[PDB]
Amino acid sequence: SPVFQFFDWVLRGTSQVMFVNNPLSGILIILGLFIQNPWWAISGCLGTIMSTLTALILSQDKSAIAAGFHGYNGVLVGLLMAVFSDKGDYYWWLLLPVIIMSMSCPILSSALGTIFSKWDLPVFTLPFNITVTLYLAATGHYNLFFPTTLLQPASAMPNITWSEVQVPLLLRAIPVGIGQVYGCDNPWTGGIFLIALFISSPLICLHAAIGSTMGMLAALTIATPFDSIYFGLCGFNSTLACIAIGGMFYVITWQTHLLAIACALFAAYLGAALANMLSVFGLPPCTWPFCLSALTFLLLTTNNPAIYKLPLSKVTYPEANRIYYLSQ
Amino acid sequence: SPVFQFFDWVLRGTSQVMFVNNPLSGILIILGLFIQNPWWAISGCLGTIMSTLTALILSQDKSAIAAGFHGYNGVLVGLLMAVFSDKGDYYWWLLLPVIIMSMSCPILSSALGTIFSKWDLPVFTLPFNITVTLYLAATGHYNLFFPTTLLQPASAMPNITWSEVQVPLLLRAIPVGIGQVYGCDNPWTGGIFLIALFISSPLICLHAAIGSTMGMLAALTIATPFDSIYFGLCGFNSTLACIAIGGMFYVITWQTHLLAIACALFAAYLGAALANMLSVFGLPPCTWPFCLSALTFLLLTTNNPAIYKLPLSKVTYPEANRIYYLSQ
Amino acid sequence: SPVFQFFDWVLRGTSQVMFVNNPLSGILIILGLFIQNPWWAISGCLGTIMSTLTALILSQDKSAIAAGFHGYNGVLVGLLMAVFSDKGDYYWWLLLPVIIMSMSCPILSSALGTIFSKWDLPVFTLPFNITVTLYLAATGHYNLFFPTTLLQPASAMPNITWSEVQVPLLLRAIPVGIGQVYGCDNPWTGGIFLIALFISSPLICLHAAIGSTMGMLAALTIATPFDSIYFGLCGFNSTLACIAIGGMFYVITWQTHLLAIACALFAAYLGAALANMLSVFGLPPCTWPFCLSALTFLLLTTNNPAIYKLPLSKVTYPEANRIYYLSQ
Repeated sequence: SPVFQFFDWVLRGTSQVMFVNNPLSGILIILGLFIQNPWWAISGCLGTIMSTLTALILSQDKSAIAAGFHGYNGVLVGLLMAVFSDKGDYYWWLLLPVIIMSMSCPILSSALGTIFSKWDLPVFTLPFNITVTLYLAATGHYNLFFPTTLLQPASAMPNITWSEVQVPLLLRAIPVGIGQVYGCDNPWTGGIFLIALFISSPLICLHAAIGSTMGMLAALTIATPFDSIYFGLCGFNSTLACIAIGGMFYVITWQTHLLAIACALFAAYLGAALANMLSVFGLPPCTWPFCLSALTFLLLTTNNPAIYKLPLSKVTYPEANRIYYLSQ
Repeated sequence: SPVFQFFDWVLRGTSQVMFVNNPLSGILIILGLFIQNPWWAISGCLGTIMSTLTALILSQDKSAIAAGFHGYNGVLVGLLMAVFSDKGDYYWWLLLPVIIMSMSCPILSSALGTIFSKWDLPVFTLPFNITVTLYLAATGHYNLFFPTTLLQPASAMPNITWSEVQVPLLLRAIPVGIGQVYGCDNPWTGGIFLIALFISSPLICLHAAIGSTMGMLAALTIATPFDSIYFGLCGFNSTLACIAIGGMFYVITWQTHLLAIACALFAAYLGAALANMLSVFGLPPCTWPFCLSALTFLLLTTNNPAIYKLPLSKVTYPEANRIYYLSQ
Repeated sequence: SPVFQFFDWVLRGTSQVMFVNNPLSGILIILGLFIQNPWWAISGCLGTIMSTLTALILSQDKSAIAAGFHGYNGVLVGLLMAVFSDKGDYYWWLLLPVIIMSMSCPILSSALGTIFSKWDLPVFTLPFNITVTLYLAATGHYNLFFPTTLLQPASAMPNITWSEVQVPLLLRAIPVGIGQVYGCDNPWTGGIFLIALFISSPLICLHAAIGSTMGMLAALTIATPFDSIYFGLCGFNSTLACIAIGGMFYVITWQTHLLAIACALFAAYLGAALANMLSVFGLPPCTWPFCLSALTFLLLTTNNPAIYKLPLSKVTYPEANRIYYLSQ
């Protein structure tokens, strides 16, 4: 039936943000981001629905819509306009942009995939980055209709007291850093997202955990204030980068594992850089470090046979990737 | 004769900003932008002349110079350095940059057309965007020689009173929005530009009008202050985008018409975004939304046979485009 | 022996910033940038060593490592994090970023060279630009560990008194402008760099000198404060651009010489633009004008047989380039 098929597609899109396609994973992600905030859940689901509908009415590929490729850029757009909204919870007018902006996610996801299909790169999260970045710039904090939260560049040195670092909270920055991948800051939401990852592929779960760890460690190395680390804002780019490079696209080996750790570190440092830069505009580093770091590590060409990049046409969860590559 | 041929080329370049090649259209555009301000007219004509001369002395293609492709990026550069000049009218020293910057328009119009000819995209207005953006950044408002007008990021919520919206002025935002492509804010100038468009191809005129309408409507939807709408600053990117997508490059159908309306809306929202972003640097959104939106809609690939993208080698006014496509 | 071969590679990398491969040139550059500041010398040498080691352990091409292609992006990264460091000389902890950031130079130098090898363009200094730009954004002036110098956008008109211009200092802006490629402001360092260039190829030395001259002249034309000109900050992009376009990649003719002068002027104006832009973020224009201008002049396509672009696989010092081209 068309309705159940479409809802399967939107569930797969919800799960696809973290490289997993299973529908049960989508249900778990949706449940977690309902646990965090039901308003963000409604906005993100509306974004996914409208993005998939646009991909349908734009005659996009049906084998890519059915895999959630055209819906994972809508859930994030909805969620992150429900996050950066100063108007508070249940500002229903905000759903009107959530539709319109989501409708532009497929177009970008097509256009950039005509610039990137020549080098066989995925359009990781760039539709979301472009769309929500232009939304938050167009509206801004000083807007009558859809004001956004005020992000302001640092104007003084942080007062970091290293004797008060909460190591339990520092460890909990891992689940929340994975939770923050959807913009959710609730450790239960991060744990449910991690269960959703583990159900599909354990390698993705492990790489997300170590990506959060690398992000928090990088934030510690560059003297990031502890509140941002505890909140999980320093990890989600690293989690996604570690998932993407380590196993999903590169076949999983120890050399690819080290490359994924390096990509997580590069994505964390670039996340700090882009947070400090875009804070001048009042913008967040919404998955930009991920796109830049994952693309600069996928474009990497090495004479090492162990670092092998799979064709996008034959990419699946890392275990199936390695089985396919060993079968050749 | 070389002189009359060169003046025909500069007239075609003046007209080509709005996708029209006729020389009579160029004369009408020049007359309109003399009606607005003769100083801007002199600067823009100097820019066109110097850009075409540079394209001649750089051994550029003579079938593209003769079509005004190397002159439409000089008229805008001259006009928009005569617009963003705090020194006032008839500051003759300003002509010295107007030459130099214009001389860099062909080079970009070649260089970018080596990066874009692989995907068969036109270098829409990027020479102008890069050149005048680096000019206004290099000089800035605080410069002894060629100071520019002060564009400053918003620091408080607008005091918009919706009972005082002047619907006649809101409608007049369409002709002035069309005339603002060249920087002119005079409704008579916009009307003359619209006559110039209509003489060549009625579809371009209709798409420019509905592009201005979409720009003003988008500005209303995102609570843009009414002065900017009345001035026509919220439409010109939308007008150009609607001209480009709807008929000029995509063959004209109802699906392409809807896509052109969507591109106008996307260009308006991206224009607000880029105005809010570049205002930090003190820069205007000088045709950047057009380039980004038109390129992201031309790169769009759909399985719909009605949305057909013509090769650039066989692109002309939309009526001839459709006749050629139906003849196949 | 591996040790002497590796040190030869790092010397060639040190020299390769200015397009010269000789090891004696590398020794002279290192001596000059020890004369300027030994701390910057230590940081830059550490950057070169770590970048070459990373290129070795990433299975990069050994015919490119042996030519210093993977080391010239590390010397600059080390030098320019030792320059933009508010902590003062001999802050040994700064060596820890100098390693990590340098290790990311090869990856970019590979990734961008997969995007640019399709148009046969070199990755000029983009690894350095991206890496140090994200370092200086991530840390910034307000950082507890590795604070950077405060670059702040202009907030008032300069008080330039044209009767006090020191023409001897204005001329000395040429050697110091050449020496500022590596960050050194000492005229003796610039002279030693110029000797190092002249030993390898006189055309590179001449083009560097006239590039500094074009940079200082452009700075004079756009009313740049005299302190920046004397310091040599307005020339190094122009010197490098004149070296690259005039002889190194384009075969050396009078038309290519004029094109190199034009590229130096464009790089100087773009350097002012990018200094004014990136100063909002607190960032310097660290070789960005060079990459943008050299790439937009290499992508230039002309019907002039004298303006000929050599394949990167057969590029050497300009004299050998012309001999090869005449031999055909």
